[PDB]
Amino acid sequence: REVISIHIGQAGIQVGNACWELYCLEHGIQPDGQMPSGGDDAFNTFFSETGAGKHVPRCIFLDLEPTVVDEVRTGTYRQLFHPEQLISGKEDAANNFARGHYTIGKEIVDLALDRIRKLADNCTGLQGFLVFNAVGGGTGSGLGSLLLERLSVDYGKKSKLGFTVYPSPQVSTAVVEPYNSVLSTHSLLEHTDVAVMLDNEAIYDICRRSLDIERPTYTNLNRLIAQVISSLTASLRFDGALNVDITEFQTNLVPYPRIHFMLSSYAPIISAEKAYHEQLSVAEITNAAFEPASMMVKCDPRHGKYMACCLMYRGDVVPKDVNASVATIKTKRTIQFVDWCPTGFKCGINYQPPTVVPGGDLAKVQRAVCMISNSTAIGEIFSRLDHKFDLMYAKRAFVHWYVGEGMEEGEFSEAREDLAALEKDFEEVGA
Amino acid sequence: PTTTQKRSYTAEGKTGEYLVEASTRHDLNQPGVKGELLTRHGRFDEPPVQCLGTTYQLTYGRADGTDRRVQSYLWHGRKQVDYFVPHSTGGPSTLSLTARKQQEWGTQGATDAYLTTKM
Amino acid sequence: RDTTKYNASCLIGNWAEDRELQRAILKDMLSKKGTGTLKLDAFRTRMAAALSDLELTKVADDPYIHFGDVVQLVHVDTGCVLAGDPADADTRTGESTCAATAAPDVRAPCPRNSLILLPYVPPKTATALEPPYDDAIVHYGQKVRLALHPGAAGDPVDSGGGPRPVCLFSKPVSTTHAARYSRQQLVGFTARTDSFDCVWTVVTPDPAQRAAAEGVEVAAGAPVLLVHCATQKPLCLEAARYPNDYGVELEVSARSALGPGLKLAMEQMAMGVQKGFLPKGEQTDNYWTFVAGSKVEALPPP
Amino acid sequence: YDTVAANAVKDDFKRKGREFKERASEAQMLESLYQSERQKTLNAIRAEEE
Amino acid sequence: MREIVHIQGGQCGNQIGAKFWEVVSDEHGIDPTGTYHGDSDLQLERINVYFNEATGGRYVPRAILMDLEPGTMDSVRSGPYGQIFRPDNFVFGQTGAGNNWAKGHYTEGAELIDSVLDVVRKEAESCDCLQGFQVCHSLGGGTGSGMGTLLISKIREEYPDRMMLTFSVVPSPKVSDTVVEPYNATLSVHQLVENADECMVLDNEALYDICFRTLKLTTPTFGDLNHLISAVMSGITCCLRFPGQLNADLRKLAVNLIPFPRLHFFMVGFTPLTSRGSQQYRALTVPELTQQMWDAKNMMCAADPRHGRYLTASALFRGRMSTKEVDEQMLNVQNKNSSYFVEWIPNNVKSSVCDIPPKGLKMSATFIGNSTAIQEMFKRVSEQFTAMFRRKAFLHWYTGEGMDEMEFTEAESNMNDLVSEYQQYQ
Amino acid sequence: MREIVHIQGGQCGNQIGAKFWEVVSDEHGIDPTGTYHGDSDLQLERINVYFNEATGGRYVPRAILMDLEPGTMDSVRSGPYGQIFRPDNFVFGQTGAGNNWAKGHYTEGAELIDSVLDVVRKEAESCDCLQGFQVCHSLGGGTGSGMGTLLISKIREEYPDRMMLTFSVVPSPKVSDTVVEPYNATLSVHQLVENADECMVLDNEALYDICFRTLKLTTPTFGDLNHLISAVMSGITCCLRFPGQLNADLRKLAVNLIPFPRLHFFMVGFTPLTSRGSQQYRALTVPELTQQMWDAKNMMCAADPRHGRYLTASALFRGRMSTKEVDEQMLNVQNKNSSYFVEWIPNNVKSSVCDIPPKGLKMSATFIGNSTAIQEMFKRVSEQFTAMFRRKAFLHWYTGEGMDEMEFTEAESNMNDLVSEYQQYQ
Ligand SMILES: Nc1nc2c(ncn2[C@@H]2O[C@H](COP(=O)(O)OP(=O)(O)OP(=O)(O)O)[C@@H](O)[C@H]2O)c(=O)[nH]1
Ligand SMILES: Nc1nc2c(ncn2[C@@H]2O[C@H](COP(=O)(O)OP(=O)(O)O)[C@@H](O)[C@H]2O)c(=O)[nH]1
Ligand SMILES: Nc1nc2c(ncn2[C@@H]2O[C@H](COP(=O)(O)OP(=O)(O)O)[C@@H](O)[C@H]2O)c(=O)[nH]1
Ligand SMILES: [Mg+2]
Repeated sequence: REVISIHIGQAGIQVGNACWELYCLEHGIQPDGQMPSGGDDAFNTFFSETGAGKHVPRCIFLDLEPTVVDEVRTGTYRQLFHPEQLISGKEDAANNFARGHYTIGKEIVDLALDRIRKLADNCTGLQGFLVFNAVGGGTGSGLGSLLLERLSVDYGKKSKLGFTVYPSPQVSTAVVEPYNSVLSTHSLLEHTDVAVMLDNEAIYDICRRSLDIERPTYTNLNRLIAQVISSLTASLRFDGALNVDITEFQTNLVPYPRIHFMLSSYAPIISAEKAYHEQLSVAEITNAAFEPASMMVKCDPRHGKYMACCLMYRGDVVPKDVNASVATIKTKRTIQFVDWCPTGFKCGINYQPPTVVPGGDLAKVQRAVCMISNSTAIGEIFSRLDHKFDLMYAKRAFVHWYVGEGMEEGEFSEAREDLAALEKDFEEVGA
Repeated sequence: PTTTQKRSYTAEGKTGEYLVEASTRHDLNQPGVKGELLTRHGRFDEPPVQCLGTTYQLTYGRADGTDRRVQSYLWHGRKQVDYFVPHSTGGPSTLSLTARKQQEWGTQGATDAYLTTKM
Repeated sequence: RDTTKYNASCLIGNWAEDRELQRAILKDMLSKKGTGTLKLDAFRTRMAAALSDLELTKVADDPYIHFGDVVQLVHVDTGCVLAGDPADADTRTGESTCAATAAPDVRAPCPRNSLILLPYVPPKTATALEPPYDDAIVHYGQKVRLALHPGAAGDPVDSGGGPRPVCLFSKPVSTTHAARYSRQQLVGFTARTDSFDCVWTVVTPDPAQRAAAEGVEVAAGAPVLLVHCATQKPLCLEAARYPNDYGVELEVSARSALGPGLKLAMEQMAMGVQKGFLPKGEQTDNYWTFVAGSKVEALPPP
Repeated sequence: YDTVAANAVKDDFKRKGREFKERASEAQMLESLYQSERQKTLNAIRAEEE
Repeated sequence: MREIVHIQGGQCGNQIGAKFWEVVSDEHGIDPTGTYHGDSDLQLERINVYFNEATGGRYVPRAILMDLEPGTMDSVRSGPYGQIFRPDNFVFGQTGAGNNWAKGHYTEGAELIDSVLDVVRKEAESCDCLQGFQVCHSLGGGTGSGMGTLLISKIREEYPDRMMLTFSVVPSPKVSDTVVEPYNATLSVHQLVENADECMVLDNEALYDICFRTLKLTTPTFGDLNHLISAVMSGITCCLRFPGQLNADLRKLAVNLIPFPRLHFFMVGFTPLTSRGSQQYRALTVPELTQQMWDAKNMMCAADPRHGRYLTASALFRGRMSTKEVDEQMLNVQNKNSSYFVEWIPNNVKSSVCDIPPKGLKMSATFIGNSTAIQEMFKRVSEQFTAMFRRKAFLHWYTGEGMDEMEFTEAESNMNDLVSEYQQYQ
Repeated sequence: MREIVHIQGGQCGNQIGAKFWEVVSDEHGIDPTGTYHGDSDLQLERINVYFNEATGGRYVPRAILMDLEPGTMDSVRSGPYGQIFRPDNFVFGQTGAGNNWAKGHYTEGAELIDSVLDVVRKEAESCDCLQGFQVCHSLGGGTGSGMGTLLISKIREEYPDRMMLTFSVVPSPKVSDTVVEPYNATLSVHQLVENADECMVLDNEALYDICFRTLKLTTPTFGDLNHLISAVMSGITCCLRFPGQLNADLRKLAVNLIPFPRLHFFMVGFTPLTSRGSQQYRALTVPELTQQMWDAKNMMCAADPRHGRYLTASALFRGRMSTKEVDEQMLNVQNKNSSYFVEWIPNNVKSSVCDIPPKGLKMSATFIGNSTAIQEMFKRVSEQFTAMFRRKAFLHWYTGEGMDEMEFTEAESNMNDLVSEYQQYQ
């Protein structure tokens, strides 16, 4: 069983830069490509083995500006990544969905695809793809969606776990991110299967409150995102008491073919001294995984009702106490669940406790919980974005850029009304 | 001044011994106690009390040397008789079957290839 | 609700119950320790017997290796003396075969590492003219079998090599008998020493030299080939990892490590040229050297 | 089928590893008992020398 | 002579089977290498029921292990008593269903079931006189429930005369692992009411509070639960393996317990189970065993039997005991609580005695009761199923593989009709 | 006494023959130095069937290696077992044929056949009472098939009363080496049906299939397939070389398997074939051999016999066996699957038992079935020959050599009516 990862844009590949550091640490691979000194297959799902003592990752970095990519090529992991896997266009998409979806995509995506095909060929028991992108930008939005379309028309039945960095309501680093987010969602809808949102305001607040770091950069955000990804692939990687594979999220968390948008949370986010302070048990972390002060997307689930929840546990955890904790959760009334789904939990347990990266801010914990939940707070989020989209669209601002790249008002209108239909659908199922 | 990515990802924290320290493989063993020790009844300094005698072989065959009574071999609440209930009947009268099948396993193990059946 | 947990020493919650469960667990380990039937101490005595200080002997002063002394066998290219554990023999109904490998980490003279040369006497049925040697010294082209020092139990004897000896053997590649990790003749230490398979020959490596050096005393440090005399195939290092208990060794098997450089055997055979009468030279992994013993001590006869 | 064979080798590797881990785990408990009694006699010595 | 073919399905089935073959191998004294090293010959005469002489004392089990993920197969071949299973008996797919009954019954079964049928065939004609089949699996999973019930259906249409025991765990709401527990459980039980001969309902909730209250553990992990189920399975089969004063085989138990062809869902218990701090407190006598046996906190199902009536019951005693004390104890527990038993069947209790208690114990007993409080468990599942289907929730993952909606309607009708007839006979 | 002369043609023939002589020399214990060193005197009594005493027990094999490229002969003399063949028996051309049947049958046979006929006639008249000749060769190559068929022609012209086996590998479309496979195969088959006594069809497709499914091998090089084919060839001639309870030589097997003089294309299987990880977990019983022997995926040809009817079948057993279980197992497999056997011949299964097992084994078997499923293979080849000959591809390397077009028409017509008469007798 193997899984491959693709990183698109400027955010996706920095996230991957953290993620692969974490993976090499967890499987004990030196940054130059080999273990120091057998017969362990635990690494096989993420790193292929070649020649004599050389492990090359199964991921494809791709971006349209060569800057960050050859920055990786000059970084610490030069011998690690395959020379071909890093793929770099000559000029960016520049916050322009049409530019990243029609102009440069048409020449970069074919190379990316005939490359990922050889990756899948060398693979044997492919679980599926997992993609890392941000919809606020141009590259990851446009060519992201383009490669998603073509991956779906090539394979289709293989699941596509998509980790997408949505824009925050008040914190904004762009201007046309409403347009771009809408246009990306319009295809994310019917091409992604399990789409997990990761904001930035929520993670900023997490690093402010729990890790009590006051002036954080993107490095810390990406580090804990990598923590989450590794915590949800630990079940494929290692042998636990109750493992859950990639298809389980597709089965237990997507009740209707157009409702797949998951709030994610991780616990416990604890620094060094507070590790000594606190007595880590299961009830308090299972509780901590449910407050809005620990969700990776800034929204209030108190206004929404849950559809399904999935709980990956890592470390010295037995089913007894997790069962007791989720029973306490179900009998509490501060949170609520959709009446029609009467059993909305799915546990999964893996034995290995999460690792810690030297120089990181997280401490060595005995056990950890990664919660992936479904709700209607996301239906609230999409309306909040829709409002600011139509505000700009009413005056046709910034549209001349897209229509000069080649598109027209038709896509804008149809994506707007699709988001409206999706709003109606969420308000209907939260019945 | 250096680039932010290189200020964060370096080689000092890795590859010396910390990889060995972080490849613990704590997921492997996770030892349980045992199965038998949960259900065993009796003192734990002694081997488990295996009863390998049935009422027929005990009474009709009179496996125990002293033929006292039919109901003496049954388990009662009282220590007056519980002391003298026999647990195992050791003898060739039982071990005849293993004698036979061990002779068979021996002749299976030790065989000559060049022995025509006729001769 | 949920409350904090505590150590067994403090009395709180069901302290009595967890403490008692632990009491019984530990009592089991103690009883087994008294008996001596734990996995731990099961193979500690085996380690004591299999790895003990051993001194190699020579029967005479001369440098050439002699029949009946305790010798080592080591690969010239990479050291890694050859040694077969008496334990972990393959389990079948009629098989007493025991696997033998090449240990890189353990090269010090040990009971299991040591080989003891036994003279092979041909039966009456065998139809093989043999050069007659009177002296006790071993030469080239002479049939020889190799047993190993008793690492399981017993005491060494001049030619018996313990009460039951196990000698080096190898059987051709059938469906039953094949090396575990590669597809060549397996090499083990069978207990049926009198079978012809156990006989070996020591031949000089260079193809041209051997005919001229047909019968000459063999020295200690000289590199030589061990060829199975029933299959005429040399002994080789398989270069495959082998996971037995003492360490991660290398597989040892019998293949003819030939460089794929063709020789015009047929044309040269028709022509009758001298160069025709020669087997292709073997590769560097076939070379083995005997390590003799400095001190002089004859082993006790059976 | 080829992958099945490839796994058939690693299974033997795992068997040997697990044996070794268990034989070390027992000595771990032995040393725990040893250290408990050693600390007992240590405090006994510290008490009487005062 | 009389042969039991054991089948293990899914992760739950594989792990339970592992502990099961550990305990059985202990009882017959065969060492984890695979050779006989016991003492008496009471063990040797009845190993053909569970093993086969290979050659030279090599006794290998007559088991078939099947799943879809290699994770279970690695955990099976890791632990001790993992070297005795025949390598040809590891029929094993590669994709993995993962909580999808349709993938477990229409897609993956369609290429795996033929191969496991080849192995099951070859295994069934290798022995002469089958007593029947014994299969341990789950109902919430995909590769155990769907694949197992498909195999159950296939073998029940090929060998219609042999017995069949199904040890199936059932989902509970308080201890609920997956989200589609109802969508899988109802379809599986809908297959079991027409293919299985009798089912022994297990669940994790009853096993947990047993390990809390009676056994008094701290962390009752899965290894201990699997051993409790292992003790139960060995206790139910002891009658074939050992001589006793009153033998009672599987079919003898089935006819004494099944009054009607659709009333074959049992609840099971095991005795004695006491805390290790209180072992020496209790004597080993039939009254003490019986009081623990008929208690509601010793059933291995989440159904208070005092919420209904017992139709029939059975008690398998092991150990040198007196039959008068056995029968008088059954008479007292039936006459005292006479309201809890049905009126139109006299002598609702079947009993049996064998002479060999399990190793480590002096005397044991196994309870098997066909009660009508099991409809409370099926109502508990069916009410959740009616919730999800009405909204057609989670349904497209099922319908997009070969299943349609009326299959779910049939499962509703069967469950509603089954709990109707249990409520009828109350 | 009764003698067998060996003849190998082509690259496939040379490498099969090399492994074959390695196995037979092993069975009689003679080392590649040329000297007997075995223990039991049962092995001396029947080596004249294969060897000749030269000087001091030097036993050289009674074989003739022929080909046109020295590359195979260098591989023969390179390794072990290269010093036992007499240098005079290395009859050896120097030009080369290269997948051209015309070269191998008209232009290169013209100058090689004088030398091989001299060698074979000298090596045949050297021993007194021939049993027959044996040929191993391929049907894809040129110097194997071309020279092979021409030699068969001249030999049957000279010595008509002696028997003649031909182990021929036919090329499969799934494992297809060369391009002129049909043009060689059909012309060789048209020659074999008129001159060969009986032929035993091997195929690399079924051999690879066996080393994957049954043997569970990692890297099946040609050494393994050569070992399997050799195991077949030792099994077919076992009864000459060792005393048994019911002897059956080649002429006895030919008369009991060839009902009509053109129906002499047998199919072959071998038993037992189990992985070394699955060798300890099995017993050795005659049903254990029969189950695998009559299995469909165990034949060494690319024809499932379940698509046809067994005309006749033969079983050669080795080892100290019980004749009763041998006969009744043959009877049961004959009576149960009564559809796969022809009607107008009762007792279709000739059987024989020898008392010496193959080395390293306890008890083995060898299957030789004359079925009407072989016409699947001949159709599978003949349709490709028609596909090429319709548009004259590759034709000129044949036509411009002496061969004409009518040779192709007769080859196809004889191919066609052979398949038609096989289909008629089904
Ligand atoms: N959390 C997090 N977000 C990032 C990171 N890098 C970029 N982003 C987000 O990415 C969004 C813009 O998209 P970018 O990835 O920067 O650029 P792009 O997607 O390649 O599109 P172009 O700039 O047109 O090429 C910003 O809103 C950032 O919030 C990162 O390292 N961590
Ligand atoms: N009693 C017990 N139950 C188990 C064990 N392992 C898993 N389970 C149960 O199996 C159920 C899920 O089954 P699942 O693994 O999805 O079955 P599968 O995927 O089809 O093989 C859960 O409710 C667990 O409680 C075990 O070792 N013992
Ligand atoms: N089983 C087996 N088949 C072989 C061997 N060598 C060649 N072949 C097959 O023989 C066919 C070609 O034979 P070829 O070498 O052309 O015969 P030649 O040219 O007449 O000597 C190919 O399909 C090969 O697969 C071998 O050693 N064993
Ligand atoms: Mg960018």
